[PDB]
Amino acid sequence: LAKELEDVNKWGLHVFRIAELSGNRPLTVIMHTIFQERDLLKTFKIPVDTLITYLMTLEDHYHADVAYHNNIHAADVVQSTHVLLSTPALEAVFTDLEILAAIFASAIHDVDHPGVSNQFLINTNSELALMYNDSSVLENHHLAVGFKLLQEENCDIFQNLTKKQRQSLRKMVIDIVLATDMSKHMNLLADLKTMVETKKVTSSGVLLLDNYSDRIQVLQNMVHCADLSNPTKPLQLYRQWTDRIMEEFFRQGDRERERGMEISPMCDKHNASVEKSQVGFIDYIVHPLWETWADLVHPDAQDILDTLEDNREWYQSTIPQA
Amino acid sequence: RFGVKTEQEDVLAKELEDVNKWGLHVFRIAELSGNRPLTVIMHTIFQERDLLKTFKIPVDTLITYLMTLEDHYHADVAYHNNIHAADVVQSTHVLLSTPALEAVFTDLEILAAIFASAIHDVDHPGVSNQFLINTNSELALMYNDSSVLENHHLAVGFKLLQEENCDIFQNLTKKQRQSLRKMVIDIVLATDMSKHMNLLADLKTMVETKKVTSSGVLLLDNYSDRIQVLQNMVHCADLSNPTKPLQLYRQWTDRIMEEFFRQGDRERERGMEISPMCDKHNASVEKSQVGFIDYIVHPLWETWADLVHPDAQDILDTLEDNREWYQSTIP
Ligand SMILES: COc1ccc(-c2ccn(CCC(=O)N3CCOCC3)n2)cc1OC1CCCC1
Ligand SMILES: COc1ccc(-c2ccn(CCC(=O)N3CCOCC3)n2)cc1OC1CCCC1
Ligand SMILES: [Mg+2]
Ligand SMILES: [Mg+2]
Ligand SMILES: [Mg+2]
Ligand SMILES: [Mg+2]
Ligand SMILES: [Mg+2]
Ligand SMILES: [Zn+2]
Ligand SMILES: [Zn+2]
Repeated sequence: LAKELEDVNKWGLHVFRIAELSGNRPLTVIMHTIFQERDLLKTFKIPVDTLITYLMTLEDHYHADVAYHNNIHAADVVQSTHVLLSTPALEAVFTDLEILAAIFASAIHDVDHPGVSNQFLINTNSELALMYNDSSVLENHHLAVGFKLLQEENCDIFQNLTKKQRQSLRKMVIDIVLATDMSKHMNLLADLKTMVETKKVTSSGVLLLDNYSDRIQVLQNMVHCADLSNPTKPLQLYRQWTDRIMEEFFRQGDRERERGMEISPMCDKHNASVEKSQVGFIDYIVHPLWETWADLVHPDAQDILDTLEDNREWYQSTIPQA
Repeated sequence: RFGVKTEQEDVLAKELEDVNKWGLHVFRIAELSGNRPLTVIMHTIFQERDLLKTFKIPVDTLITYLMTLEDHYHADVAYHNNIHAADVVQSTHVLLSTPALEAVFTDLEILAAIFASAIHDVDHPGVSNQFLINTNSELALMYNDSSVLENHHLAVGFKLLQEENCDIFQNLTKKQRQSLRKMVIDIVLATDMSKHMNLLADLKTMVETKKVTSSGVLLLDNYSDRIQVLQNMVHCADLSNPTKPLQLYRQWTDRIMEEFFRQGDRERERGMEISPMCDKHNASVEKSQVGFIDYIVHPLWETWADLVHPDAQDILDTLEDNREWYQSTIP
């Protein structure tokens, strides 16, 4: 396990092995490792036992019976964000508090996920959709639950931050997790594209982000990229993620069919095209986003983009075409 | 007769004759109805607009829902109570009938605006969003510091539909329920003052490019146009106190100050900074009302008056007279 954690600063860490080796505690192990690596416990005077207590409770609140949106996905997004934070184009740009916010946001961003979509929750008149007025239903809930867990016994990892730091961190984390709602994707992308075209860099080629709006925008898209990073990973990892999302989707589709509902796109196990669906996912969502991130940090993300394009060509390879 | 049983009734009927008028004496209605102004006024309006027949709402279902809704406005909150809800409902009802908007809205849009008005402050605790945020309340935790109370009012207002014999929308189609739900959410979220400046700016833009028939009736083109007018309409109703007959306005001022001072007392007790205009020891009630009109209420109503010109001219005139009252009573 210690050997596998040597790759914690590398894209494509084998998170599934981490999960197996840690007794299904990938989120706790990876968060702890990253907090030590970034010296965050010292910087913010976080008691190690408080950190571990919070992380284990947090991890407990990801559902074991949800195939994709579980603690392994959370650990993956945390670790991917951790790698992106260290991209050369962003060297010394973000404060320790901003870094803490991005990583914490990643860790909680899907907590207590039920394995069905916002639209399903809206369409089925769920209590969650009633609570949140059909608006970013799950993302609001992830935030509420993630913060609420800080209240459990010896779980307040932010106990030694100043009031101002707490308030700032809370705002940033909320802004980041709400940006993981796919209903915001096109607007986020449109604005990121415009940021890229007017971007400013130092002599060494480091990005200049002069206000909160530009800074939080980059953190939002960073964690969104991490959330949408599966197709950019080594193929053996990507195939496992594809298996899991389809299992989750098909279970939702089964519930829709039981309820006499129209079956959502890609949720029908009898009429599904896995390869077609991943190529569409890459072409219409993942590549447009990642090519824009790559533009922002050029050339830092070229290897990531190369893998994505290779994986796209792979998934397309068994689909007959004119 | 009037859906609550009162003593008297004939006197209540005389007051309800003004349900179509600005400056209905809603405090009188509240007293005459045994503190059921929201139930009585909503009942009257639904009957007047024939909404029970249109949407096949059983009258007993309507009264049951209204009574339940009214019960969830706090009796010990001086301003944000069932009288305020009744007032905003009745004010929206008048604004909907303004000549410039004749035949513009569907019955479902009318139902949405009235329903939104009725629930728009339900279960209000008598403290602000910012107070709830500053004190780390469960509500602010639930709603991530964003439109905290307004999200709550919606959730409660909708949830009460699920109580026994309370679903006034049971005979709407699936599509109608979905449309009404979206409109009601859009309207109540627009009552968040954090959205006021943007909302007014966009209303100004709409006024600059407004289209009218030769009889000065507004032409709205799409959902965006219609919901924008409905959002500003209910926001105007929410902010209509200073445009009312002075005796009504004077009572609303007394009540909001009572509520604000109570929040300031909670702040002082916890050693927090006391919020603007919430410090009973250092208040200028009259000066604050003039400020309120100059910076919030007049800019809004002047723009609404433009939109429906000349429908709201008298409302505007009353506002200016009332500003002068509070000006004239600054110590
Ligand atoms: C490996 O496969 C995927 C991995 C991740 C996603 C995916 C889509 C959107 N996100 C972002 C988070 C989100 O908001 N979601 C989660 C999915 O459901 C909708 C709300 N993530 C999709 C994947 O593929 C789907 C299965 C058929 C092709 C599409
Ligand atoms: C008659 O007096 C008032 C009547 C209504 C308001 C008022 C302000 C904003 N709204 C819109 C609803 C809202 O969002 N609120 C409610 C008040 O607290 C802020 C969140 N309503 C203010 C009044 O005066 C205050 C006392 C000092 C001057 C201001
Ligand atoms: Mg999510
Ligand atoms: Mg492309
Ligand atoms: Mg190289
Ligand atoms: Mg309100
Ligand atoms: Mg138009
Ligand atoms: Zn996710
Ligand atoms: Zn109100």
